[PDB]
Amino acid sequence: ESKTVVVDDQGKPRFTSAKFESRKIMVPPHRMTPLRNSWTKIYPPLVEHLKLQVRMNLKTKSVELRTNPKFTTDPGALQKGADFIKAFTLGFDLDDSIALLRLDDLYIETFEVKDVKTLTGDHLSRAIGRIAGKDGKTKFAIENATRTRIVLADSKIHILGGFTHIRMARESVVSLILGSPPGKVYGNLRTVASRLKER
Amino acid sequence: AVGKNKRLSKGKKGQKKRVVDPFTRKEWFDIKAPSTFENRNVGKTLVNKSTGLKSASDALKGRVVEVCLADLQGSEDHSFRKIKLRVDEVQGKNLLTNFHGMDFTTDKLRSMVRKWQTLIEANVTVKTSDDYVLRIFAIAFTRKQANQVKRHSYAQSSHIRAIRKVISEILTKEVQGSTLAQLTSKLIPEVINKEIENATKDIFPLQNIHVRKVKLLKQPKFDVGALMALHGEEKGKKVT
Amino acid sequence: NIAVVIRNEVIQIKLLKQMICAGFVDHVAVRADVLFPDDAKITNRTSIINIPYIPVLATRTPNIEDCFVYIHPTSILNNLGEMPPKYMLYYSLHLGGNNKTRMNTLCDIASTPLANIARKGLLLTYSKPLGLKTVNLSPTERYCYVVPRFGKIGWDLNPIAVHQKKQKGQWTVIKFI
Amino acid sequence: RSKPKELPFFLQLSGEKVGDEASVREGIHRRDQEAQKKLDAEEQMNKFKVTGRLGFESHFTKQLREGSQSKDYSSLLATLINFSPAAVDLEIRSLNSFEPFDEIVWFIDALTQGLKSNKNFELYETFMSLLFK
Amino acid sequence: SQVFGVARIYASFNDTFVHVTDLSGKETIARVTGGMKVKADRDESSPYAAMLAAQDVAAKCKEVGITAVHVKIRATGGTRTKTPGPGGQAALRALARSGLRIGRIEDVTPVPSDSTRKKGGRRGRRL
Amino acid sequence: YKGISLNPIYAGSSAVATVSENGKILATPVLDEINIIDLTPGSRKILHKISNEDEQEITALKLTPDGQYLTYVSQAQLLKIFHLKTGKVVRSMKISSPSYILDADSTSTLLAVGGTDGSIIVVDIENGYITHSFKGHGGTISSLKFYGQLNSKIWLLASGDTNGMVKVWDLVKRKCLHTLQEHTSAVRGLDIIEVLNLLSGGRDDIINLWDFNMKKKCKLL
Amino acid sequence: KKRVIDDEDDKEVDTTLPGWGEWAGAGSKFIKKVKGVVNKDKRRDKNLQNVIINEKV
Repeated sequence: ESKTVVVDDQGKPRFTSAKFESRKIMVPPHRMTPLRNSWTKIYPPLVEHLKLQVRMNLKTKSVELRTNPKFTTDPGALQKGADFIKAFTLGFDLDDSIALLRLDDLYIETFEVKDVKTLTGDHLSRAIGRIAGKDGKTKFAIENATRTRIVLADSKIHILGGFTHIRMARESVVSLILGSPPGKVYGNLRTVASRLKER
Repeated sequence: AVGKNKRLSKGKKGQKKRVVDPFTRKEWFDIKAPSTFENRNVGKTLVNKSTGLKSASDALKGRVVEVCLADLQGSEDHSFRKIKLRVDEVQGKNLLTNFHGMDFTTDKLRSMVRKWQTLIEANVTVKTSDDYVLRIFAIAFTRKQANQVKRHSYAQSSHIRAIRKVISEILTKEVQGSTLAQLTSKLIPEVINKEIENATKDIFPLQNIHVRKVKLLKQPKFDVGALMALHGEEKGKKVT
Repeated sequence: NIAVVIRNEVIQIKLLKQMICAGFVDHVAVRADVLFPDDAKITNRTSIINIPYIPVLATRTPNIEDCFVYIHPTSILNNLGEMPPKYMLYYSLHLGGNNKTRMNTLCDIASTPLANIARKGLLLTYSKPLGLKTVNLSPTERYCYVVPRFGKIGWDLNPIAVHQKKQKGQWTVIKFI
Repeated sequence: RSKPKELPFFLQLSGEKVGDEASVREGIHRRDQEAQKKLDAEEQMNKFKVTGRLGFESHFTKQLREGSQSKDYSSLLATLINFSPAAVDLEIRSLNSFEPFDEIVWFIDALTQGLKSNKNFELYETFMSLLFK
Repeated sequence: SQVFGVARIYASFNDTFVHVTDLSGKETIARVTGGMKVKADRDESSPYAAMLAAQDVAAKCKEVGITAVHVKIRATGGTRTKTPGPGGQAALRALARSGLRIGRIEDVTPVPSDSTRKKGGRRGRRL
Repeated sequence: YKGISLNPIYAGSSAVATVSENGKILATPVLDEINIIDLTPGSRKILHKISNEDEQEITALKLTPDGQYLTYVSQAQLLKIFHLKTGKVVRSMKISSPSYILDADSTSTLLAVGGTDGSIIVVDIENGYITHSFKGHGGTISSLKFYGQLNSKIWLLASGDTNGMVKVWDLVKRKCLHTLQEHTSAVRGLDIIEVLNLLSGGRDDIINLWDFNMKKKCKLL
Repeated sequence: KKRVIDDEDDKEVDTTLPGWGEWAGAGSKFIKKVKGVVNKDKRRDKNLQNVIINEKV
């Protein structure tokens, strides 16, 4: 930049004019086979719409997301990507987790049957049976009613959805855990569903 | 709530006016780690003031920072371990720190514990040659052979007890022959657990052998000379 | 300007000549058939004359509006031929030997560039809109194909699609298409 | 009455539509269609691209002009009556209204001359009404 | 080149703290709170609340001059639940968005080896 | 009942108030607006509220020594420069760093702004274009000071760090003319006085006077 | 004829997964063969000028 001061009227001066970030998230094994199976449908949304270099250290069973200083745009893209892969790891379907990418207001809440009420062995198995319902009819009813996705792990149960929606889903699920039969629970679901549809 | 309808409790009677400007009255100190690790300069901390050098020295004699060996050493593969350093001698903006403890990360512990194998936890209390009473927890998991067909790899209580005895005697022999600086130098590149494996290789094939945790319990009489040597004097500028 | 002090430093010929037109209006002219094109390629050797036959116009000058002119010999286009463009825009006219008028310096231009520049200027008195559609967005604003008049009289040009507005009782032009 | 009858990857949803009643309680496209309409206008505008050479001054307005020059509008009335209705409306609507008002004055004179002529009474009155419209 | 703090994100079940501290957790820098940014008490533990909370704390941290933070998220632990909630997730997203350099994420939730009884009673706590 | 409301003047935000050369003019940030008040003996009144946005608080504000321009940087990382005569926000531009130190020349022409990242930029006040940007040292800026006569050819910019560092830069040459590491803490204040002498107040305890020259002569006076 | 040759031929897919090796990202930066019905060289319609036989059927 060539350079000289010019002194204007009243003698005043005048001149002229003149970060890569990383994250790591591990994958359990029983969720490591399907990750390979549906991997080819996973990295395209990460790289094309988020501009986010990806990798899978299969020598440490982790997925590493790093954002380039120049190519990426949105700062939060990195965190949304980490959350998306994390949900897929916890055991959600790929398209569901993609929804978690698409929006910005989808969360995941987890808890456990012993967190609600201390159940031992065969009681706990019966309680998970009552949550699932025959052929998953109950869980599917809840998901369709409150517009969320529920996954039972062995005992951990995870719920993806909007905040108030997952609150309602948790509410019904906890009633099921304590022991209200699925008939009464389904009745309550249809009531809240009618109210939510009218609103 | 800061809402209008959140009715006043006994509560908001007499407040105090924000005039102190705390992070203008405060001050910045930088710390340094012992000479075993590779990056010795890690972060900075804050001291309430300097009007009481009593306050400055006392705060920084109580401090204890806690870093991750990845940050400390440059290799990202020590991500799961995490050490605790405590600073005890301070000089000229610059704090001298020594080893104080170890741990893993809860993620790594949950990651290692799987369902179709046995867990073994060994627990030994010892003292180094430096007179640092210490407590070490080790873990191991009974892995399975290359031609397993059995779903699980469970060890008998006999094999468990034998492996616990071997681990205890190895840990205590190592950290009684060692010194604390030498202890960290051993504990960095995962060598005690290489020994544990290489010793238990005939009882039962194990995996994920790790020195889970180290705990200080007693410390000897202080030694500023030892600290300065471990880290590997000054004049002023004639103010008038 | 950055770096306060001042130093001197395909080339888009279309814009270059558009600019030069913005300068050199109004002294415009259009070559007329047929003594100019290769009809006059006869019959001298090693030195051929293509008789310049070019009506000069400028509406601000209705007297010399539509007047035959012959080229200046000093021009590098001195009686040259087979040259594509049709309107030639000159610096200054002057009368010389054989009672013959000639232009000083030239630029070669065509319809829509003349249209752009005179539009930014004053001369283009447009026509009624014109089978081709003429959509009205609002009573004030419409699109339309118009043939402009660059003119005691002047010639016209090709039809142009134009985004013009009603205001103050006239259909003033906003932008071309 | 005779006009005929006739996605994004990053969604942007709101605090009530998703479960964000908190943002609701602290609650905090027509221009797009206008832009798209502009775009359609561009589309037909450059889709019709005939460069045939057409006269600047239309026959009707020219004929009106020399009618004004000669102070007699006989030919203008003849052609006006010979027009087709869609045409007549088109030109009367597409007259000019500048300051000098020359075109309107001439047309008014033509209509007055016709009513003096005592012929085509109905069409002269209706032309006058269309001009007033 | 930078300096690091530690952002301790306590996502309780019906509130949220975002407490930034220096290394060694002694010198607290900025502390905000759910209801404190949201004047109600249904919403004191809402993702919107935590979003505002984290935005303000990012402001105060940039005041003090700390550009990067490690993060230790946390749930209420104990005999109660043990996994960080939507409040903590929201705070984390908002802050990383706000553009402090996130260094290392951990979940320091106090998990009792062998807990005492929990508040519910034999019949079960909630509902 | 008829009611008249007294509103606070300097409230909330942690930014220093500012005045012109005459007490007649005072600027002051409430949490979101920037009160301007005419101080006249007896007839002390207000000029005009400015209410850009209630959300982001004003970070720092300067009022040019003549009551003509006001420049303020907000929590959103952008500077707004505002004409007082017309009473209107004339220009705005992002600065890529949350700035906290403003300094306007004695002449109403130049304004230097410095923020936490360490790079400081100095901008023409009348025309919203920065002259030149200084990468500078690595600590958060602590203060700035201009030096230049009303009609001269020498212009100096001294920048004080959170570290005990002060860099004196030329404006007609833009060189790190002298880099002075002398304090142990932040340089809260800065001042230039004519023969050259330099003043630097290191927040720790110290006030340093430097004998200084356009040439390499720079020693601790 | 070209269409049916390529249809009936033996395909060769690329089963590489971007990822597992290294960063397969926006900035910068495993093959198997399946037998078709007939290899191109065996079809009994080669050296036939105007014939198209479908070994598939």
